Amino acid sequence: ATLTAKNLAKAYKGRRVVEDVSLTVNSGEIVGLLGPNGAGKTTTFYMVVGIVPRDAGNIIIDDDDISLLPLHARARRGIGYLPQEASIFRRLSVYDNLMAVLQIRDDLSAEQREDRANELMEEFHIEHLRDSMGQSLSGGERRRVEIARALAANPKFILLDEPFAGVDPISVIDIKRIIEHLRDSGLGVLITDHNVRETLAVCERAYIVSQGHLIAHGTPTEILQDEHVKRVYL
Ligand SMILES: Nc1ncnc2c1ncn2[C@@H]1O[C@H](COP(=O)(O)OP(=O)(O)O)[C@@H](O)[C@H]1O
Ligand SMILES: [Mg+2]
Repeated sequence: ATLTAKNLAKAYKGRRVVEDVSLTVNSGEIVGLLGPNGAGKTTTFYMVVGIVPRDAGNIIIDDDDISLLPLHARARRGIGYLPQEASIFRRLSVYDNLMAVLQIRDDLSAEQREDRANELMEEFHIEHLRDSMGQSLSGGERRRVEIARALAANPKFILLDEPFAGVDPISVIDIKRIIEHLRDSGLGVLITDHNVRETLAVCERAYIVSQGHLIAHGTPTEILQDEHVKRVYL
């Protein structure tokens, strides 16, 4: 499957924070959208997911333009999303967090939803935290639960908005491996970060954004040697 954004634009009070942004992510690859804080990464994700109105542009899955589809319909079509900010239910256990999201799985019986929660806990290395309250978890643990929550909806594409934010250096290793596993499983992964080198290493290719504009695309080695990229990190 293919998810494409074309000519996305968004302004706040006239300030153009995303301008003429186009990108593609296909099943089975990890694609980066990388650039400094404020570059427009989250805003771009918002327009793809359906969280904020776009000022311009199109969202396309395969042959179908889904620009007019509400958030819930785009999700059904395969768009999954991990917010940058905390999204876990802090008062609820890991298990209850997962079961809450799994209630949207009308294709599964109640027992099958329970089965899926157990599978997800094992896959994300959080099954030992089944009954732990979200509030009690470390940043890294919470992030694993949040990614599991995103996956519970069975998406084709997963937009990870800074999955390493608030995660200790140690926990980052496992999350990277989980993300690599997602790609291996056939998910299309679009991942944001301000730490270019760290996240680039796990990308097959990446777009670099600066002040609302795409300035470069390529493999990690191409990006690290691109003068247009160097030019904004002087
Ligand atoms: N609701 C809003 N009103 C005004 N400005 C906003 C709003 N949301 C985001 N912005 C601005 O848009 C710019 C891009 O934000 P964002 O897309 O979150 O950047 P990034 O995720 O790349 O750090 C930021 O400078 C931010 O101040
Ligand atoms: Mg952001």
